Amino acid sequence: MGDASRVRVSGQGLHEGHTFEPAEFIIDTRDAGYGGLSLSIEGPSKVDINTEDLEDGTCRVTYCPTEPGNYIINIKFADQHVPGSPFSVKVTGEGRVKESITRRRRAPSVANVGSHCDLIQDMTAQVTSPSGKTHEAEIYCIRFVPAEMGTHTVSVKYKGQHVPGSPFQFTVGPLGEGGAHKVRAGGPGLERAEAGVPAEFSIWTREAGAGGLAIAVEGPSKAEISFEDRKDGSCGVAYVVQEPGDYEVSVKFNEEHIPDSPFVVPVASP
Ligand SMILES: [Br-]
Repeated sequence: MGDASRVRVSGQGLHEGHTFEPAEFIIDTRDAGYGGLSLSIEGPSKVDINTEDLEDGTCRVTYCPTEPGNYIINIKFADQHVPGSPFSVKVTGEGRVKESITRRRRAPSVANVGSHCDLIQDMTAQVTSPSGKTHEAEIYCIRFVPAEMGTHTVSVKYKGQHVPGSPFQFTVGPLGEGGAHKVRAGGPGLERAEAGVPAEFSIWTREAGAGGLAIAVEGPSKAEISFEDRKDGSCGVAYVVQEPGDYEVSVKFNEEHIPDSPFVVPVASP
């Protein structure tokens, strides 16, 4: 003597929410006759819920999600799911844990001193200063003395072809920004992971001088992470995450997202 299909549910909170912001929907039971309402909201965490019997025999439901991601709202009437139920809700916001490692090189001065080496002998090496002046460099180990501050470009060629790692950049002085677009990344840790199993990827910033590279994993639990600078100038990153869920791995170079960052990374259980 009730009819679940006559139950109507509407409102933004049926499809969309935001972290620490109330999401709301109306349950209209007026045409459903006799029967009880049961309601649950399942997702990354349990969600506080409020209801208000409105004047017009309607019931306003208000919920507050504390963690982003994919939720579902179960609405049953007389132990039967109503039309549209369960409703998929996507909740945007900051993951609850953000785990980052951020690698920086600073070199705040220029000084006409070639007492160092910051950078099979038929090799041509050229350097282009920030002001665009290109000049040939002596030669492993390139001897060029920057006179200018800013991002330099450095190309090393054998037979007139670039070697491994060339062309690259060499920034001296105060960092500010820029260069994120030319940064590269790849590895399975950038599209999926398994809880408790290391997930790797590599980064090539092509920056031989000053720069800042921030790798972050944001999502429902803690991460263990490791980072290695490699001989070739690349970066290895590995992370182990504690719980299954939807995570975000972001690579920022001098404060800007590299081209596919942040990468959505579903993490499965063991
Ligand atoms: Br990799």
